[PDB]
Amino acid sequence: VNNDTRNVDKNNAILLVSNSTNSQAYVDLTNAVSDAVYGSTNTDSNVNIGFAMYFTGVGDLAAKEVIVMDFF
Amino acid sequence: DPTDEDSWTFATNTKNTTSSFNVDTFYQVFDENGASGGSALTLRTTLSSLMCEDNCVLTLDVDAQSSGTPVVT
Repeated sequence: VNNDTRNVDKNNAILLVSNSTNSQAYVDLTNAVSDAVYGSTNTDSNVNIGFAMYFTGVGDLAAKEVIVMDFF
Repeated sequence: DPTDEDSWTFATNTKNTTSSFNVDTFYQVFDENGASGGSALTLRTTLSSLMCEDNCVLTLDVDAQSSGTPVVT
């Protein structure tokens, strides 16, 4: 959905990586991410989590693609 | 180059945390005799496609303890 469409959630985006030139990276998350994780007063079980991707130069997709991104 | 000496100019500063800066390798920036050997061009976005199994990048960290006194200049 979009902000201009619905206003159910006050905030729904937490940026982690912005225009990194390396597809392989093991970066230390800033304190802002940790604060935003606990920054909502709503019930934690009543809110789902989603992961977003934005990239360029990917105008070709193979039969199989692999995505590996975990939390430490 | 099999006939002449090859000069490679690097960017080894690992702690330069500027977002727009990235460790890169350059070919024939300076002529083998010390003169200018041509312009410097990016290769880091290429070294994966040139069979470099982690053997084409040099990274330097002058102070491993960040004591404010760089060991190597």
